[PDB]
Amino acid sequence: ALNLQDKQAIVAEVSEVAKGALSAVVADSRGVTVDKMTELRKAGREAGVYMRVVRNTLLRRAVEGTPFECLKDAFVGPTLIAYSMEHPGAAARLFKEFAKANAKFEVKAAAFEGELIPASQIDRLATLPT
Amino acid sequence: MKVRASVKKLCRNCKIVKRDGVIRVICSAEPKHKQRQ
Amino acid sequence: MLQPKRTKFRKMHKGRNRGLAQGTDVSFGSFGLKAVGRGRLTARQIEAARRAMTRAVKRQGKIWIRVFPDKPITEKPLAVRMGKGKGNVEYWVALIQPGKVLYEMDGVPEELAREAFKLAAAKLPIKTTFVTKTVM
Amino acid sequence: QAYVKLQVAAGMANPSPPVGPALGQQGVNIMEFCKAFNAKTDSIEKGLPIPVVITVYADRSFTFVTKTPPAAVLLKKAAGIKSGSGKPNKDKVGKISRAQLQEIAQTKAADMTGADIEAMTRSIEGTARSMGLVV
Amino acid sequence: MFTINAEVRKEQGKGASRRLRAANKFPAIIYGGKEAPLAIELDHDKVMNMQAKAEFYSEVLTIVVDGKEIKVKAQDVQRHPYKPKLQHIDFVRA
RNA sequence: AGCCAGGAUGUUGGCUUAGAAGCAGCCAUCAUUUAAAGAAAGCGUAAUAGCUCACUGGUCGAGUCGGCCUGCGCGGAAGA
Ligand SMILES: [Mg+2]
Ligand SMILES: [Mg+2]
Ligand SMILES: [Mg+2]
Ligand SMILES: [Mg+2]
Ligand SMILES: [Zn+2]
Repeated sequence: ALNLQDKQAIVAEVSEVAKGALSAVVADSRGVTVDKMTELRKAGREAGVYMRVVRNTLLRRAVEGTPFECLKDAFVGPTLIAYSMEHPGAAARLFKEFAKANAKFEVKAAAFEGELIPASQIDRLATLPT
Repeated sequence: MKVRASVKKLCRNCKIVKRDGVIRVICSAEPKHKQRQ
Repeated sequence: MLQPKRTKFRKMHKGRNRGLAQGTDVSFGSFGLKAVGRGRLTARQIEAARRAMTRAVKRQGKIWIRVFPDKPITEKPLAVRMGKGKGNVEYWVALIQPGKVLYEMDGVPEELAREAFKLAAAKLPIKTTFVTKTVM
Repeated sequence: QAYVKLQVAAGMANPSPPVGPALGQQGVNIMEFCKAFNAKTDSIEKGLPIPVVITVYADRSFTFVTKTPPAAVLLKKAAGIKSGSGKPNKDKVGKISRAQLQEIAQTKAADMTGADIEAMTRSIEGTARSMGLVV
Repeated sequence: MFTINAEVRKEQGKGASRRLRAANKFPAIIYGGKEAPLAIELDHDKVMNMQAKAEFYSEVLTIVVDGKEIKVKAQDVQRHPYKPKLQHIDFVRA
């Protein structure tokens, strides 16, 4: 993450939540590769061949990289509150895959409080596709 | 317990320390690595 | 090993060992190991270092030796009283003055060349250290 | 759970003698084993094995979702010998060709996780050079 | 962008230049064409971090001596035979 | 650095392997999910099964990790 690579990362955190504006939590606390496939390969099969969640989850990697869109990002910094992005979606069906993968084989990484883009909570949101 | 005047590290857990005028080499999980200068 | 195929006359004097070097810089390849101390190199030590460094290069690249021993050192035989002449040549020695290079290498990269020259440094009586290829 | 591929030949029940009791160590029994073991292979042929995911249970009724034969052995019938590749840098024996893998990759395409064909062709060209059959 | 800041030596020769070598400096010479040989000193460690590039020996150098930015190129260099140092440089007026 | 959890498999590197699924070699080292899982740097066997290292996802509130030239010091250093 140099100057010329966090420039690409701020390009990513402009153009990645400019259209699908969701950020969330997933981290290697039940991180074993085949167990990680329960989120990763299933998100890849839900998407095309381009699945990218790729994470840079830290305290001081928040207020400098985010600040074009959704400036409530000051509650993602400490305590491993992570970075999961969806390029399409608006409280879509993938928003609760982390809740499903925590109810089934994960050990409460960072409570996954949704990062509050429609001012969400730790629960499945109401505006969910049925 | 070697005695040598050319001590070295071998594995990734060799901890050169200095106790009482002696440059000791020790390791956590190896009886053969244990040394003395 | 190396040895003269021919000397003009049989036995040479000792001389002395003053002066700086002549073959100072790297002249052929890319990497060099260069002497620092003052001393004397026999016929055996340089070919022993040649094997001990060829064993690390693993027949790759190319290496050059420049020093070649030609001084007919002698010995007086044991239990002979000191008179009655000089002695017969026992081995052939080179003279190394401070700064003279011994070997040069190309091809094989530098981080391998650190320990690949350190092994042949550890069989040599005078302290040497590494030098690089200088563009003028 | 318990996913490392090791099994026996096809048409012979009581599946010890290649491996031994390393399948039926625990309480999962031969009635549950054999009545799917030679029963599945009326859709998958005889000569090449079948990877079935074994799993140690406490409920004792083990299930089955099957898959496709492996490329540690299958490289024989796309090449032309059961055992051929002897020391392949000095005295060569075997080779593999280019385009004949659109069959092998994506005739069983729901089993493998990839839809691009040419990035999956070299993935078994590497297995040919992993058994010696250099191109 | 390679520059040189230097001044001119007082007394020349061996015994003076050895103390000038000891005091973090080293001699040079600037000759060529119409201007006479200028016999100056240089800074040692402030050009050790400049001779580490080939643009020293392939690029123009501007020396600030006598209030005159002379435009030179590197000509020849001597070195201590068993030290990582610099000894004496030539500079042509070209 | 310290406090959660990796350290895949495409894959079961294999020639015919006592056995073969990485470590006992002389076979590529590409790659599909690529944050990655080295068709592997060491344990274990009949090869192993699983847990171990980076790989990279963490946490953390002011400094750094290892090269050059030198001043000094330390061991190497057993006697009638
Ligand atoms: Mg004590
Ligand atoms: Mg001489
Ligand atoms: Mg004098
Ligand atoms: Mg006494
Ligand atoms: Zn040890």
